[PDB]
Amino acid sequence: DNKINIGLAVMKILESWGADTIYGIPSGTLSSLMDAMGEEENNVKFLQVKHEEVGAMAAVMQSKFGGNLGVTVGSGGPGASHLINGLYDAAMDNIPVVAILGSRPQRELNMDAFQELNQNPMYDHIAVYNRRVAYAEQLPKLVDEAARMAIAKRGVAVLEVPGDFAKVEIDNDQWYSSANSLRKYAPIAPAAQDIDAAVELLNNSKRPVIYAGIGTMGHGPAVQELARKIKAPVITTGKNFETFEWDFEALTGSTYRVGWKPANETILEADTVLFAGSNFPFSEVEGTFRNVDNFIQIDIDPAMLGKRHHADVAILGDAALAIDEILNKVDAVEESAWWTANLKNIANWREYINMLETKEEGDLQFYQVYNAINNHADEDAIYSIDVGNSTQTSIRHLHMTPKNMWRTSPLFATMGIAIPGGLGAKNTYPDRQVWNIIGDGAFSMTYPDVVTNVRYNMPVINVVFSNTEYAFIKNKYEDTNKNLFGVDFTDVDYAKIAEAQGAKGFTVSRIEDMDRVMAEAVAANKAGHTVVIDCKITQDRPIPVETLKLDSKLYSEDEIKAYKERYEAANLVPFREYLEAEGLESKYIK
Amino acid sequence: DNKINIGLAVMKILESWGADTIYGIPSGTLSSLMDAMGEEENNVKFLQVKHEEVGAMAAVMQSKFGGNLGVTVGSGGPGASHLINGLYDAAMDNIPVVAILGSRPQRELNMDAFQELNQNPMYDHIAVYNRRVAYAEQLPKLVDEAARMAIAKRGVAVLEVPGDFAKVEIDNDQWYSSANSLRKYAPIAPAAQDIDAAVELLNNSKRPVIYAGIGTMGHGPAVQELARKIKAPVITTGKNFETFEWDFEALTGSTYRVGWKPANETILEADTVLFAGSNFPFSEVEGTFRNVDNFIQIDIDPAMLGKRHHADVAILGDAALAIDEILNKVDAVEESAWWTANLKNIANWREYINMLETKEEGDLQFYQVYNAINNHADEDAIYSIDVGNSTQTSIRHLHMTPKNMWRTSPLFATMGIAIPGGLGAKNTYPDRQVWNIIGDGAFSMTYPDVVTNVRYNMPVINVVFSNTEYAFIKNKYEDTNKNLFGVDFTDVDYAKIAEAQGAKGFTVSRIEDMDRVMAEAVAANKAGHTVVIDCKITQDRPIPVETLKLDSKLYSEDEIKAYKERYEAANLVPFREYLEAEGLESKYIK
Amino acid sequence: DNKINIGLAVMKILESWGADTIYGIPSGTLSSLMDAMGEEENNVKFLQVKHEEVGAMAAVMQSKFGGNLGVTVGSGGPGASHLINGLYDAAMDNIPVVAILGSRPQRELNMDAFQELNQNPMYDHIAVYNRRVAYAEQLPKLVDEAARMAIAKRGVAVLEVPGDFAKVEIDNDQWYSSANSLRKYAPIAPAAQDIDAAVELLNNSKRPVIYAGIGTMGHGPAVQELARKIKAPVITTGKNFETFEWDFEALTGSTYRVGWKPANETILEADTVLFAGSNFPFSEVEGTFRNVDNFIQIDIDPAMLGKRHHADVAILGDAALAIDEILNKVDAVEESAWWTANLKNIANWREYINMLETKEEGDLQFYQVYNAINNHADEDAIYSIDVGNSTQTSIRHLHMTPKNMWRTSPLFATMGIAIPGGLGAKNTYPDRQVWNIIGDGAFSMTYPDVVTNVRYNMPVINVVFSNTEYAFIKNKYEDTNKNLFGVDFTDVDYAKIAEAQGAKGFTVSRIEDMDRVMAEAVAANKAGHTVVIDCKITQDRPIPVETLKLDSKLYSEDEIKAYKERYEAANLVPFREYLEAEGLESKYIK
Ligand SMILES: Cc1cc2nc3c(=O)[nH]c(=O)nc-3n(C[C@H](O)[C@H](O)[C@H](O)COP(=O)(O)OP(=O)(O)OC[C@H]3O[C@@H](n4cnc5c(N)ncnc54)[C@H](O)[C@@H]3O)c2cc1C
Ligand SMILES: Cc1cc2nc3c(=O)[nH]c(=O)nc-3n(C[C@H](O)[C@H](O)[C@H](O)COP(=O)(O)OP(=O)(O)OC[C@H]3O[C@@H](n4cnc5c(N)ncnc54)[C@H](O)[C@@H]3O)c2cc1C
Ligand SMILES: Cc1cc2nc3c(=O)[nH]c(=O)nc-3n(C[C@H](O)[C@H](O)[C@H](O)COP(=O)(O)OP(=O)(O)OC[C@H]3O[C@@H](n4cnc5c(N)ncnc54)[C@H](O)[C@@H]3O)c2cc1C
Repeated sequence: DNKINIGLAVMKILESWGADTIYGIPSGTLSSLMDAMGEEENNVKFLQVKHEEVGAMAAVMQSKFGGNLGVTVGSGGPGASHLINGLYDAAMDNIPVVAILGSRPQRELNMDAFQELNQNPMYDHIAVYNRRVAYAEQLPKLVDEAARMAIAKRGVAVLEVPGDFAKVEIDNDQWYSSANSLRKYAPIAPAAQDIDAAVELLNNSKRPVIYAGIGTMGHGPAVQELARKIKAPVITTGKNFETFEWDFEALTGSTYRVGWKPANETILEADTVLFAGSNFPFSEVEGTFRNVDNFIQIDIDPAMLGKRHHADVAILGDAALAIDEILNKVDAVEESAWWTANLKNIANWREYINMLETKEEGDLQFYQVYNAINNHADEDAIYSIDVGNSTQTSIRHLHMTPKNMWRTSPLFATMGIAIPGGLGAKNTYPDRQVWNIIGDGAFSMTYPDVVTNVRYNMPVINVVFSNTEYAFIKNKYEDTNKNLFGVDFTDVDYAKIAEAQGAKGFTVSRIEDMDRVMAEAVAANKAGHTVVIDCKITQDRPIPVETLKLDSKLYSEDEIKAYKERYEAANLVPFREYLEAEGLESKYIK
Repeated sequence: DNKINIGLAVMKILESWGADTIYGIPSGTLSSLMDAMGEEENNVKFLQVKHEEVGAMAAVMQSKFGGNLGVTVGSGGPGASHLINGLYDAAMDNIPVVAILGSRPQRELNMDAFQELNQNPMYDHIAVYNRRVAYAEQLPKLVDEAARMAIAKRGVAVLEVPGDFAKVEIDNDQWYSSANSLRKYAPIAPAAQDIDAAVELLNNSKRPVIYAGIGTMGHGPAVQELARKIKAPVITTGKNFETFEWDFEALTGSTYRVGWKPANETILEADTVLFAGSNFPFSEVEGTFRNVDNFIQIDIDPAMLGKRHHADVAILGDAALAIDEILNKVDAVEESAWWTANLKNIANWREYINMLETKEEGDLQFYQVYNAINNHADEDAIYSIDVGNSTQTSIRHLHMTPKNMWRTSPLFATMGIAIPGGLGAKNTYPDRQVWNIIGDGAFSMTYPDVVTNVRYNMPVINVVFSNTEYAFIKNKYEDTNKNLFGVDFTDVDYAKIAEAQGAKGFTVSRIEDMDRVMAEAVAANKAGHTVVIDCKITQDRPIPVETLKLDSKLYSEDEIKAYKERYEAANLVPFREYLEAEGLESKYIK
Repeated sequence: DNKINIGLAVMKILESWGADTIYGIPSGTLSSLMDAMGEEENNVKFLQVKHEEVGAMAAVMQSKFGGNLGVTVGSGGPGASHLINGLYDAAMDNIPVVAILGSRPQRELNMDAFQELNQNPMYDHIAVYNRRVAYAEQLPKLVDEAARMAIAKRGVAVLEVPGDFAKVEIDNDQWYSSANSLRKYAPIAPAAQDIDAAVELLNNSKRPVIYAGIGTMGHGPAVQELARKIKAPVITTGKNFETFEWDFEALTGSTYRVGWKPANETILEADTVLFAGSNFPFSEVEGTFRNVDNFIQIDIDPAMLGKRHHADVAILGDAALAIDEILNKVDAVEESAWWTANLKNIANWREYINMLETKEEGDLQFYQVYNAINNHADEDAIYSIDVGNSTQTSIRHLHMTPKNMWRTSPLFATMGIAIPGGLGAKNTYPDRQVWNIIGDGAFSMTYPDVVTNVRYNMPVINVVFSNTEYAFIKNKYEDTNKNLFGVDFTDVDYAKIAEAQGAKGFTVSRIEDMDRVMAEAVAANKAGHTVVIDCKITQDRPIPVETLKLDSKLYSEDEIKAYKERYEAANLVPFREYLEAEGLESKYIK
């Protein structure tokens, strides 16, 4: 032992917690810390972005993709405030992340000096830890605690660090890392009494349905086995599609807008719901469970029990263990009209989606772009999805399995999350295929950072949907609005921009050219190039499954006619028809 | 009278306050308000940007450039948080602006619904008004008050508006605008007792100096007349250069880094300072006034009196009236060694700058880019300046007069302020030449919005300094840092990007090509095109005037030699030599 | 089913969560809610206090004493802000509590009306839930969630409720309680690998010590058995004395100021520390563990592992199970010089304390007041302790066992916590003896609420130490201050005030009268009277065990002489003497 630079102690602590990547932009108020990076064999690396928000989002998405604890830095003032969208996303998603806000040196604090201000209020509302380092010697301790807190509290830990502190020297025995003491609780078994109560309700239900959220991640096979055992269809959430085999016979999709027709119809006809590992945000406001008779919930967070609906049975514990216990105790069901009707309803929907995906010629639609992705993507591909309409609808098309990872900004829903997501993913899995699926609006908020993928040799495939409008937005106007006004724009050449950035650009606007273009894009990505595919698509909007104008007892002949014509849905059949075909009756229609 | 839509009443109120331009991006949580724009002959227009932060900054810069009250909108959640850098800039600069945060409809509040959250904490720390509208019927009243407050309190007024409120209808007599009652205080005359005290100190001073901040805006001729009357050199601030004729004989420039050599030397040799209309932030931390004997301050804000230094004389009132009263009462001074020495020191500095600006051939440096701007710019050109080193140094080169306007993000110093500044300026003065001077780092945070200038036919000239690094940052490292690490990057083709966006791009890397390129760029701008001049410059750093290694009694022969060699400053002469040449002695050197 | 008043639904929800007591003061902005209390057989009762802070503290202390979830209300504005000290105490102690802030009716919000303001910022920093109800119909849901959150997050849940909402009527099926779904994790078993690592270190230690915090509550017998098995002395925290039998042979007390001499000496001579269920706040700043060689920590909160000191062994899990596993695996130790030395050191300290407690005549000191309490208190008495010096020192005197409960405001340390503590305790255990031990300063901040105990027939015994000064404060001055100034005051007749309030008052100032007075006070309390014993004590300060001036190798003969004389500690013997008597040597002295 002897003496050590404070900045270096900080880097040693970060490395001990596995936080080997710092995202951000170099600046005077952060230079002392960054100067310590490297040296004494430290392996903490710096990934420089073009906009600090991309750095924050990348640090966060890194964890969402199963990577190490991310660290993002923002220079005093504007750099720090630029981290906001990334930090809010992490806070709402409960993702651990350490944010270091640089600051003018201690002597300048409170003097109303240049770019000097109190940054403590900035993130106090969303952070699990938010402190302004009071003196140099305690910086190591606070960085260590920030990492410990970010992880233990599953959130944003923020430290404001005067720029002169990291230069200070201390005795090597005046700092330590608590990373070695990191402990996490292993899956906890559920109460038998609660499992038994659930089993009884499921055994006696005439129309059971499993509604699985990410709490079931890693246990899709078990959930599918249970679905088959008791003949209960499966509904998933917009965040949990990868948990199931895309072609599972009883997968109805998700409910509400970013969902499928089957799930939306199933939930309104269901009797008993097994709500496993979910905190579905549309539950109350969209009346998702308005027709259900019994509600069983499984969750590891007591705060979630009975939150989205009254729970007749509450099971506290790991969804895996709970599903396993339920699967083992429930009675097998050989035949079920409810199940048969649902399987046909799902098949009908798949026929529709397949027809759209496999068109041979004409103006390119996003349906065929997704078709090309399915035909060229690796089986373990990673998908970083932005928040637009054309991108969220990817869950209706991508043929995923648990070998894939699909992540976005699902609750805060910040636009521009795709590119940073790709950075975090590629940083964690350098030899894995990474796709960033982005709408033009979201791309326009972050494309300058495409150069970051180029510069750091982290090749990704950017699929950009261009249609001179914010689809989702403009698409909703036609409903909640009796007008429209402003929502379109010129046609920027994204392929050319990509080339100017050192990336490879492609442009496609026809269905018959899509396969070849995707093939070339993928081959280029395998040659180590970051690619941008500018997909000039139509103004077509994904069919609104939250408002299915198909049942003749819910809508007029004219409405159904127009609905079918607009969405090329002539062959879609209302669920009630399939129910009646199996001898059942709708529980709410008529 | 009769009934009126709430959204329309809001637009009528905004129009009454002169807020005829709303900046932002359309979204579901803002559609009801936007739907009212237009109709019933309302003249409020919407300017759609690519990133909400540019919308916020543009709304703010609009006022900085003397335009109308700006309004910026951000969709619930991410759109709202994206406004942060623009709002913090306005708060610190005390610029009025109205920010409308969209929100999920009332019924969804507190339900933990999609993209639903409490946004009241977001800007509470910096806003002068920050309220969440409680019910539809009071929205008009609160928008009216927000405008009234933004203006009266010179700051950010924030309203969080549930998206269902603007759809509601009310009686026409249930709303009103207080814009008609808008009143502002006219310039207030200073206390004679304080003016007399100032005059006495100035009359008896052997080395007077006028330090003028933007409080003197509009009164540069008077300040120059006073300087000549009592033979007191003039020091200005980084925000106040346009107030003086660039070639005024006694203009020493500004102190500290973004300044000139003369001013930095003058302030350390001065006896009496007339601090007029300034809140210079480096005052205390850089010891700006450490050698002054007496300090006289003029300001209209009592909170500023005696803030930056003990004031021997404090004058509360308009700087114009105060300067006029002082000018009238002070004794004329015919000859002054102090004045003569300063004039020679200034001339010496101007010789140096002129030599750099007029080089004929070689690798392009930012000096020659500014030279070309001076040779082609209109006399009333508007300059929107970003915060980098190469851009802030523009005050050493631009030949401005009060006919020009030069604005930036001077205190919060957010990068990317230039492009939005150009939007706000061009929106206010459509027939006026507007220049956005940007460094590559700042450009990279905002270039996607170049398309906004194109789309709305608001032609501006973007001058981009590219050198694969953050100069300012990397430039300081060589001093405060004994290392460096990460601060460079690849070379993106900004001209090509501009073309892809519908703008005209130019690339220049040689001094001998600069004039022609600038000529073509300007002609293109006069043809209605937004232009981007990608200036590939050297790694040269502007000479550090905060650390002048020229006086042989302050630095070694080797240091001076190296300093002169690195900054091509062989001919720069330390101020002490000019003082001694006039029979004076340094008051602090030796 | 049918229709139900919203206020009543709220009361039904509170009752379902076990929150049957609301503390506060009636007001217009809370009347609609309170009007629902009772009726339809609801059993939620209202306990009216004189100052809202006492209501908040009582609601919080109710849970600290093992009672039901407390609810405290504060009228819009001043009533709400008056809750602050109680809420901050709960936040820092991680105690669940629901705080309802009344508010002017919805129509008045944002109108700058009378006593109308945005109260969301008020507690945002400390709350685990903080929302302003947006409309009447969701009030029930939010009250239900606030209770769920307060409990699950172990903290303060705050709701701002417009006064017109509770009057609204809704369908009975439009509300529900999630109380039925309340689930908590049962004690979790620790990792065998970590237990084994701990056992190895304990087996090989020459000077083991158990440092037990409240995490060990309910397992004192096991901790004592382990201490005896491996011959490891026990150190407790200021919050955990009741966990041990007061006369346990190896109890050394607590470290730092509110502690005993033995513990303070033991920790500095210890080699291996078993830090069980503690988050001792003085750890780092007082260098508590500066001389220890190995540190083993047991805690159920990952955020605490390695927080107060580097942990050589970290055990995540219930302290009970961990202590049981360690006890079972460790090797028994028959003899130990370390143990013998500690037992003698403890005995020496007990001789000193006993001598002070048993004086027969003279001016009353707090020592003899505690002696009288020990001689008249029930074996299961409850102690509500305030934060002054004379009250915190109660841990050196009270002869407690796990049958007792001792609670205070230990971390935030708000003065005046005693009386509200007594209210919460008596409300929970009506047939149990409750003592409020208060210093004059703290009593002076809350004595008007003595009438609350009288009014609600919740008889408690208030023991007040009066000495015309803030002891603790003035006591520290003589050290950290080279002066004093202001810290004393007149002599108010607290007994007379008590009588004026309907309570029974007693006054005592002599040791020979203490027993009889305490006897009469207790008998009066058993007659259903709230009592106030005004104990006029000396200016004597409890001996400073954080600075033991007894060892001749650490302090001068004169210092020791003066120290012994001032604190009547002639017979106290420095621990080093006992160590050397057993053949051991100090590891840090000399
Ligand atoms: C523009 C946009 C549109 C969208 N549209 C839709 C839509 O139409 N439909 C839709 O469904 N989604 C949609 N989403 C996504 C949606 O907003 C939600 O984020 C998502 O549905 C939440 O999914 P979840 O319940 O799986 O997980 P979360 O909300 O993350 O909740 C997961 C739950 O699992 C629990 N849990 C975690 N681990 C375990 C474990 N081991 N055992 C048990 N429980 C555990 C947690 O405590 C938590 O309660 C959209 C998103 C965007 C951005
Ligand atoms: C990267 C960067 C570097 C910079 N470097 C420098 C540098 O080296 N040197 C430098 O000087 N600046 C520099 N600046 C700008 C600097 O930070 C300050 O913003 C600027 O100097 C403040 O100038 P000011 O005093 O004129 O005005 P302000 O700070 O705006 O203060 C103006 C004052 O005038 C008063 N006032 C207003 N109206 C009137 C009136 N009618 N009568 C009287 N008083 C009135 C106000 O109350 C106020 O006190 C830099 C900025 C950036 C972004
Ligand atoms: C004026 C004043 C003076 C004071 N002076 C002193 C003093 O000199 N000395 C002193 O010691 N105190 C003193 N105190 C009290 C002191 O401030 C602390 O509040 C107290 O010491 C904290 O005690 P603790 O560690 O037992 O519990 P806490 O700080 O409450 O921490 C308890 C820990 O136990 C863990 N835990 C909980 N349940 C379990 C479980 N089942 N299994 C495992 N772990 C669990 C928790 O996660 C937590 O980390 C004073 C207080 C006041 C007001």
